[PDB]
Amino acid sequence: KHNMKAFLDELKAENIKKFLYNFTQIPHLAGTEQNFQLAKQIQSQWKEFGLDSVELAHYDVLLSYPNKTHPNYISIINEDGNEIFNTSLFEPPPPGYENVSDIVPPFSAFSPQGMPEGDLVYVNYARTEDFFKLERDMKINCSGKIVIARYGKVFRGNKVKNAQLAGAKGVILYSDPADYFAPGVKSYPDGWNLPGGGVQRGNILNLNGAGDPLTPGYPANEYAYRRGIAEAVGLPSIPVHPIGYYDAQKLLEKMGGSAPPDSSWRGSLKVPYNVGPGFTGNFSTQKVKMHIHSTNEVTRIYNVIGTLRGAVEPDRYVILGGHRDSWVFGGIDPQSGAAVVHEIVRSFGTLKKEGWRPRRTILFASWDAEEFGLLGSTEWAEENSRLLQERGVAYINADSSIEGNYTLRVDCTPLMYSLVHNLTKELKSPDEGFEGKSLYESWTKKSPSPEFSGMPRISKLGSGNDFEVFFQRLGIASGRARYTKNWETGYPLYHSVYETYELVEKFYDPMFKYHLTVAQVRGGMVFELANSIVLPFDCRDYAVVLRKYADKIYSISMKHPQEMKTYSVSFDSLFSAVKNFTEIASKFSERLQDFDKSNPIVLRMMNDQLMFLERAFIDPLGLPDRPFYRHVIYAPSSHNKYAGESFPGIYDALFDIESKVDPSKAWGEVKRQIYVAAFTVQAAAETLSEVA
Amino acid sequence: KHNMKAFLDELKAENIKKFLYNFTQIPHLAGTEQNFQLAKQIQSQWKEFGLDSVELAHYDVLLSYPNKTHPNYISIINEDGNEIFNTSLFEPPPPGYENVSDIVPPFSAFSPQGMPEGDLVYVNYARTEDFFKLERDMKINCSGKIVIARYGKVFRGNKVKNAQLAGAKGVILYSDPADYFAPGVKSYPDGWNLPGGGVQRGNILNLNGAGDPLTPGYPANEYAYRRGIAEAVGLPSIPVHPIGYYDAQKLLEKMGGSAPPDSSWRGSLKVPYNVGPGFTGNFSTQKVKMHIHSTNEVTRIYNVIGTLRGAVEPDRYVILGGHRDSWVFGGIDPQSGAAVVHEIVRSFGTLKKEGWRPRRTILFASWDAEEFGLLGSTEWAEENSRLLQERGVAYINADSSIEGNYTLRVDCTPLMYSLVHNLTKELKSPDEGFEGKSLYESWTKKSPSPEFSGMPRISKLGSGNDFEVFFQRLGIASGRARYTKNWETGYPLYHSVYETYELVEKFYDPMFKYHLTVAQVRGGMVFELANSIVLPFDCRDYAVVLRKYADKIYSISMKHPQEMKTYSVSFDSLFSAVKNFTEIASKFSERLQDFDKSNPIVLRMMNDQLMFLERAFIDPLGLPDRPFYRHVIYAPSSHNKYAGESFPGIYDALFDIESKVDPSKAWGEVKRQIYVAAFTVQAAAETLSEVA
Ligand SMILES: *[C@@H]1O[C@H](CO)[C@@H](O[C@@H]2O[C@H](CO)[C@@H](O[C@@H]3O[C@H](CO)[C@@H](O)[C@H](O)[C@@H]3O)[C@H](O)[C@H]2NC(C)=O)[C@H](O)[C@H]1NC(C)=O
Ligand SMILES: *[C@@H]1O[C@H](CO)[C@@H](O[C@@H]2O[C@H](CO)[C@@H](O[C@@H]3O[C@H](CO)[C@@H](O)[C@H](O)[C@@H]3O)[C@H](O)[C@H]2NC(C)=O)[C@H](O)[C@H]1NC(C)=O
Ligand SMILES: *[C@@H]1O[C@H](CO)[C@@H](O[C@@H]2O[C@H](CO)[C@@H](O)[C@H](O)[C@H]2NC(C)=O)[C@H](O)[C@H]1NC(C)=O
Ligand SMILES: *[C@@H]1O[C@H](CO)[C@@H](O[C@@H]2O[C@H](CO)[C@@H](O)[C@H](O)[C@H]2NC(C)=O)[C@H](O)[C@H]1NC(C)=O
Ligand SMILES: *[C@@H]1O[C@H](CO)[C@@H](O)[C@H](O)[C@H]1NC(C)=O
Ligand SMILES: *[C@@H]1O[C@H](CO)[C@@H](O)[C@H](O)[C@H]1NC(C)=O
Ligand SMILES: *[C@@H]1O[C@H](CO)[C@@H](O)[C@H](O)[C@H]1NC(C)=O
Ligand SMILES: *[C@@H]1O[C@H](CO)[C@@H](O)[C@H](O)[C@H]1NC(C)=O
Ligand SMILES: *[C@@H]1O[C@H](CO)[C@@H](O)[C@H](O)[C@H]1NC(C)=O
Ligand SMILES: *[C@@H]1O[C@H](CO)[C@@H](O)[C@H](O)[C@H]1NC(C)=O
Ligand SMILES: *[C@@H]1O[C@H](CO)[C@@H](O)[C@H](O)[C@H]1NC(C)=O
Ligand SMILES: *[C@@H]1O[C@H](CO)[C@@H](O)[C@H](O)[C@H]1NC(C)=O
Ligand SMILES: [Ca+2]
Ligand SMILES: [Ca+2]
Ligand SMILES: [Cl-]
Ligand SMILES: [Cl-]
Ligand code: NA
Ligand code: NA
Ligand SMILES: [Zn+2]
Ligand SMILES: [Zn+2]
Ligand SMILES: [Zn+2]
Ligand SMILES: [Zn+2]
Repeated sequence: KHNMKAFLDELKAENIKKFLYNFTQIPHLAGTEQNFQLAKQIQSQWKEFGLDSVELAHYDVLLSYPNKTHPNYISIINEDGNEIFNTSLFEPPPPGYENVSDIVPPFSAFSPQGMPEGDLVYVNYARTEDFFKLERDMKINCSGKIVIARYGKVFRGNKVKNAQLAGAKGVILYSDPADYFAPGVKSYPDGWNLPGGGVQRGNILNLNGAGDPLTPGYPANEYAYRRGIAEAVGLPSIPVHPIGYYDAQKLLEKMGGSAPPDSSWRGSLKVPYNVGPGFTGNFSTQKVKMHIHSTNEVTRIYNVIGTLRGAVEPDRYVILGGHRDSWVFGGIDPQSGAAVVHEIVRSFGTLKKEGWRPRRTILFASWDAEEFGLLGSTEWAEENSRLLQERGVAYINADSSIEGNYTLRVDCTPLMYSLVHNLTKELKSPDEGFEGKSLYESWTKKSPSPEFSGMPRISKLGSGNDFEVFFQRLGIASGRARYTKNWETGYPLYHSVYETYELVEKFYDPMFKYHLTVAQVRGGMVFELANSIVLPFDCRDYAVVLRKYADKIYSISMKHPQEMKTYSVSFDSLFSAVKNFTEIASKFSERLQDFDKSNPIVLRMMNDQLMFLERAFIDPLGLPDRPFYRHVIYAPSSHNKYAGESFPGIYDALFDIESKVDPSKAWGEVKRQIYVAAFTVQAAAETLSEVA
Repeated sequence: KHNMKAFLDELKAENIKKFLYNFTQIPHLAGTEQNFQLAKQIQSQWKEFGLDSVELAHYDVLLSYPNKTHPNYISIINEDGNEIFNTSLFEPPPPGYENVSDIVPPFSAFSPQGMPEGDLVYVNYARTEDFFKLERDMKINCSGKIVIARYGKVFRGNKVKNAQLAGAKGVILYSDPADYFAPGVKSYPDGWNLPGGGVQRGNILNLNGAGDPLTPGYPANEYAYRRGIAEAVGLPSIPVHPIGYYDAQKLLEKMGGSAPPDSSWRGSLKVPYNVGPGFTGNFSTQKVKMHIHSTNEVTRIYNVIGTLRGAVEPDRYVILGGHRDSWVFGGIDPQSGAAVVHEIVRSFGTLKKEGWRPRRTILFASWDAEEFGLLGSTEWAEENSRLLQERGVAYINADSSIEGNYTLRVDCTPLMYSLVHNLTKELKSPDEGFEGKSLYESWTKKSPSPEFSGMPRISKLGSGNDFEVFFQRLGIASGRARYTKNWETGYPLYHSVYETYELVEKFYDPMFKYHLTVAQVRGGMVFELANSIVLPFDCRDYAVVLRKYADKIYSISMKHPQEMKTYSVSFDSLFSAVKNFTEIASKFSERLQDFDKSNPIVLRMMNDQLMFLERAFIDPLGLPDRPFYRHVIYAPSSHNKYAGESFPGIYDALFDIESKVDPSKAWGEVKRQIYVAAFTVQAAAETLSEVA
C-alpha cells in the first residue's frame, strides 16, 4: 500500500542527521554567495529526489550588513572623550570554527548609521508596560537618552519601536543570564547555555506583514518600482546594537538615578539594575557612545520552489515551507527544520518513484531572507497571491524542529486541531517513560490545555515566521510544530555563533528522535492535507474558539462599565454572529458526513467550502494602519509580533482606552470594530450554508 | 428539448408590455412605501413564477429628499432683496397624471442645505477641460461664485466636484435644448422631446464605488456602525439644484462679463451664453439666490433576491440584476429593464415547472436605491462579497432596455465578446429592412467597430449603474445590453416626470419588439452562462484589447519624450506582460479545446480558471485614493463616471502631468503605475498556465 504509514516509515533519523551536518558547516547568510550555492544544492537534490519541477524564484530586496572595514561597537567615554571601554567586535568563535570566515559579527539588522552619545536609561524588557511604568509612575523621561534593554518577552522590533516613540536616540540590546542562562547547565561548548561573550543577532524592523520594505504589495522583481529609503516600510530611525552579558555588566555596573521599581526589573547580573538616567556620582560625567556603520542594500535572494503535482486535484496546493538563510551556522535556526523538510521531500519522492501521487498538489519551499523580515516567503506570496488565494488549501511551516527536548509544541488554526489530535494518536512518543505510548499521550500529559481535561495545549499562531503572509494576509489555513522545552521552566544560543551542529547532536537530540517525531507530525499533516478525500478541517473547532474569544474580549471591555453605558457599547451582535456560526457549522458537518459520497462535484463544492472558510475571515481593508494584516480573528500582537492576539481590531481599540483624551471617539472606534468582527464572523458562517 | 431556443421562444413582447404598464402607474421612489409594495409584488410573483427562493434583503442607508413643506427654488433678486424671478416648484405634470400625488419635485439628491447668493458664472458642461479653459486661458475665477452649467457629456457628480474644487458656492444645472431636444420632434406629450418646464433629477455624489455614504466596506445592517455626516463618503459641500430651459433662459439672458470663448460653449437658447461673472450693466446689481432645504436621512431600502438552484454546479452563480426604484414613474429608467427581467424570470420558471434546471445557479435581483448611488446592489455585494468572490461567474445588468430605437448597444468585458457575437447571429433583427436578417448583421451594419471590418462596436464598461460593485470592486465578469439611438446623431426625457409608459408605447417601442430583442440578448447571455458546459469566455479577446490599451497609454506618455528620457520611463515591462498573456492565453485555449471532455474535475479546474481570470485583474490595494475601484485594467473615468478608462492608474498619473510642480515625483508615480499594471497583467496570465 502507498498510504500514510508508508510515507512515515520511509522517514529516517539518520538522514536528517546527515542533512543537518551538511547544512551547517559554513554560514548561509541571506544574500551571500554561500546561501545561493546552498539553494542550487537543494534545488538539484529535490530534483534527484523526484519532484516534478524545482525552480529558483529570486527577488531583489532591501537587506542590511555591517561594514567589514569599519566595525560597530559601543563605548564608555570620559569627559575628555577617551573611550575607556569598548564592547567586543565579534563573538569568540567556537571550538574548531575559529578559522571559518564570513562569520557576520553581531549586529542589529536595518539599524541606521550613527554615533550618538549620551546617558543611559535602563528600561527592563522595553515592553509597552515597562515604558508605562517608566513614564507614568516613575516620571523618568527617555527623550534624548540611550536606552538599554534586555532581550526577552517580546520581539526586538517592538522594543525598538517603543524606545523610539519614547524619544530615545539609541538602543542597546543585551542578553541577561536571567533570561538566557538555565541554572546548572554549562556555557557552550560544554553545555547549551549562552556564554558572556555570546550575542543574539536579529532584525529590528516593524514591517507588519509588508515584506521587502521597498515594494509593499508587489513582488520585488527586476522592473519593480521601489520606494526611496525615506518612505521605506518598517525601518527604525535610531541606531541599535546588541551585546553579551560581559559587555552589558560593564555598561550597567555604574548606573545611578532611581532604583529599579521592583524585583521583576532585576536580572541576574551582580549590579543594581538602577534605571538611571546616567551613571552614579564618581562617574557621572562619563557617557555611552554607539558607533554604527551598517548599510542597507538591495540584494538578491533565492527561494527554492518544488512541485509534486496531484493526480486528482492538481489545482489545489498544500504547502510545506521553511527558510534556509541563517544568521551564522543555523544549527537549530533554521537547518534543524530544513533537514526535516529535505527528508520529507525524499520520502514523498520515494513513493512517487514507485508510481504514487498525492491527490492534491504539494509545493515545497526553501525560503530566503526570513531572518531579515520574512522577505522571501512574502515576495513570493505577493507574486503568486491570485493562485494562492484561489487554490491554497494549507500552509505548514518548517523552521526549527526543536527549541527544547521536553514536548511537542503546536500552533495552528482551529481548523487543524482535530487533524493534529488524530495524527498524533497514531504516532509513537519519543519521550523517556512513554515508550510504547502515543505522541498524543505524552504531549497531553506534559502540556495540557488550559481549557479541556484530556486535551493538549495548542497555541494560536502569532508571527515572526514565514507563515505570516499565508495566514494573516491571505487567509490560508496554517500550522506549525516543533519540539520545545517545559512551558513552566528563545533557547539560550538563539541567533548566536554557538548555534551549531554540535549543539544539536550533543545536547538537544543525539538520537535525532525528536527531529524524526517532528518530521512525522509535519509530514503527516501535509500528507493528510494533500490526500484525504475530504479536507481534514473541522469548522466546529472554529466555533468553539470564537466563543472563547468573544468571552475574552467582552471581559476586557467590562473593565469599563460606566463607559459601556454612556456610549451604548454592546457585544450582542458579536455573540449573535458566533452563535450563528456554531449552528451553521454544526449543520454543515452533518451534511459533510451525510453527503453522497460518490459525487465528485458535490465533494469539490464541500471541499471548496472548507478551503474558503479560513479565507472568509479576511477583510480586504485590513486592520487599522496595518493593511497587510487582514485576518479579523487573528493578528500579531501590536506589542509583540511573536504573540497572536484574538479579535485584534477590538483588542487594540480597547487597549489603554482610559488614557485617550476623546473617549467618545475611542468608544466609537470600539463599536466600529465590534461591528466589523460580528459582520465578518456572520459572513464566514454563511460560506458554510447551502450554497443555493 | 429544453435548450436555449425553448427559453427564447417562451419570451413574449406582450407580457413585457403588461409588466411595464403594471410597473409605471405610480412613482416608485427609493425609500417610499410604494417601492416597498412593488418589492413585495415582485417577490411574490417570482415565487409564483417558480424560483426556488425569493427573499427581500433590506439595508438602512443614507438617502435624500426635498422638504415637502419648504420647497427648493432659485431666484433673481434685486439690490433691495426682492425676488423678481422664481424658478418652478414642480414640473407640469403630464396628461392624465395631473392628480397623481407623491411626484417628488426636481431636486439634486444629497445637496446640503443653503441659501447662497451671488453672481453667476456659466461654465458650459462643467467638465475638467471647461474649467481649465476658464481658469487657465480666460482667467475667470469661480471662487465665491454660483456656477451654472448645462447637463450633458459627463456625470453630474463630476460637474459638482469640479465646481467645488473651483471655489464655487453653488451650482445650478439645466437642460439645454442643444443637448436634450432633437430637431423636428415634438415636446412631450406629442413627441419625445423635453419641454421647457421639464427637469432632470439625479444624485450628485462622488462615491467612487463606496455604496452607502455612511458604511463604506460593510453592509448597512441593523447594528452597522455609521460614520457621522461629516466623514460621510461622497457628499457635496455646496448646494445644487436642477432647472428646465424656460427657467434657465431667464437666468442666462442677463449674463455679462466675457463672451463665450467659442461656439462649443453655445447652446441653442437665444441668449449670448456669456460666461460672466454677473449680469450686464443695467442689471449688474441683481444677484442669483438658491433656496435649498433638502434633508439627508437614513432610510430603509429593499432588494429582491431570487434563486434558481443549478443541477450540477449550484455553487456557481450567474446574476441577472437591475434596479426597481425610479425618480418618478420610470417608464424607461428602469421599468423598461425590470419588465424584461420579469419576463426572463417567467420564462426560466416555465422550463423549471417542466422539470428543467440550469447547470449553474442563476440569481435574479431587483435592486433598490440605484438612483441614489447604486446603494442596493453595493450593500448586498458588501454583505455577500465572500460568496461572490469565490462563486461568481458573471453579472448581467438590466436597467433600461431602450434609450433609442436605432440599434443594439453592448458594453461588456472582453471575456464575453465572443459569446455576444455568437448569441446575436442566432437572433432575429427587429429592424425595419433587416427582416429575416440576424441581429449581428443589423447591429454590425448600423454600429461598426472602429477596429475591425465586419464586427460591431462593443464598449467597455463605465459606471453609473449596478454592475459597478460586481466588476470594478469584485472582478466578476460583467455585461450589459440595450437598444440605443444612432451613435452619430441620455434620451431627452431622462429622469423627468415625462418618462412614462406612454412615452414608451407611443414613441419608442409600440410593438415591444426592441424590448423583446433585448430580453433575448440579456436572457440568452444568462442562459449560455448558466448552461454551457465550458464557460463561454474567450481569454484571447482579453489579450487583444490589452495590446490596444497598452498602445494607447504608451501614446499618451509619448507626448512627453523629454521627460521620458530624463526619468527613464519605460513601457517595456507592460508590453512584455501583454505578450506573455497573449501567448499563455493561446496555449490555454488549445488545452480547453483538447482536454479530456469526460473528466468533471479537469472541467471544473478549467472553468475555475475562466471564472477567476476576471478576478485576477483585481488589486486588493485599490487605485489611488479610490479603494473600491480595484480592477487594474478598467475604472470609471475620474472626470466622468459614466465612461470607462483603460489602465486608469497610469492614465490618471499621466493626466495633466505637465502642470505638476514636482515632475520627478509625478513621473515616479507614472513608473509605479506602469509596474503595477505590468505585474497585474503577468499575474493574470499566470492564472491560465498549467496549475502544477
Ligand atoms: C444570526 O442569525 C439570525 C437568523 O436566524 C439573524 O436574525 C435576523 O436578525 C435581524 C435583526 O438584527 C432581523 O431583522 C429584522 O427584519 C425584519 C424583517 O424580516 C424587520 O421588520 C426588523 O426591523 C428587523 O430588521 C432579521 O429578520 C433576522 N433574520 C432572520 C432570517 O430571521 C441575525 O441577524 C444573525 N446575526 C448576525 C450578527 O448576523
Ligand atoms: C514574460 O515572460 C518571460 C518568460 O518567458 C519572462 O522572462 C523573464 O525575464 C526576466 C527578466 O526580466 C529574467 O530575469 C533574469 O533571470 C536570470 C536567471 O534565470 C538572471 O540571471 C537575470 O539577472 C535576470 O533577472 C528571467 O530569467 C526570464 N524568465 C524566464 C522563465 O525566462 C518575463 O519577465 C515575462 N514578463 C513579465 C513582465 O513578467
Ligand atoms: C478525527 O478522528 C475521528 C475518527 O474518530 C473522526 O470522527 C469520526 O469520523 C467519521 C466520519 O468519517 C464519523 O462517522 C464518526 O462519527 C466521527 N466520530 C466522531 C467522534 O466524530 C474525525 O473526523 C477525525 N477528524 C479529522 C479532521 O479527520
Ligand atoms: C462562438 O462560436 C464559435 C462557433 O463557431 C466557437 O468556435 C469554435 O468552437 C469549437 C470548440 O467548440 C472548435 O472546435 C472550433 O474550432 C471553433 N471555431 C473557431 C473559428 O474558433 C466559439 O467557441 C464560440 N464562442 C463561444 C464563447 O462560445
Ligand atoms: C552537501 O552535500 C552535497 C551533495 O551530497 C555536496 O556536493 C556538498 O559538498 C555537501 N556539503 C558539505 C559541507 O559536505
Ligand atoms: C566602510 O567604511 C570605510 C572607512 O572606515 C569606507 O571607506 C567605506 O565607505 C565603508 N563602506 C560602505 C559600504 O559604506
Ligand atoms: C576603543 O576603540 C578606539 C578605536 O579603536 C580607541 O581609540 C580606544 O583606545 C579603544 N579603547 C580601549 C579602552 O581599548
Ligand atoms: C534534554 O533532556 C533532559 C531532560 O530530561 C534535560 O536535563 C536536558 O536539559 C535536555 N536538553 C536540553 C537542551 O534541553
Ligand atoms: C400589478 O399586478 C398585480 C398582480 O397581477 C396587482 O396586484 C397590482 O394591482 C398591479 N398594479 C397595477 C397598477 O395594476
Ligand atoms: C421643513 O420645513 C419646515 C418650515 O418651513 C420645518 O418646520 C421643518 O423642520 C422642515 N422639515 C424637515 C424634515 O427638515
Ligand atoms: C418668489 O417667492 C417668494 C416666496 O414665496 C416671494 O416673496 C416672491 O414674491 C416671489 N416672486 C415672484 C416674482 O413671484
Ligand atoms: C423610432 O424610429 C424612427 C427612425 O427610423 C425615428 O424617426 C424615431 O425617432 C424613433 N423613435 C425614437 C424615440 O427615437
Ligand atoms: Ca514586495
Ligand atoms: Ca456599506
Ligand atoms: Cl516552525
Ligand atoms: Cl443596463
Ligand atoms: Na503551543
Ligand atoms: Na457600446
Ligand atoms: Zn528561523
Ligand atoms: Zn531566526
Ligand atoms: Zn436606472
Ligand atoms: Zn436613472
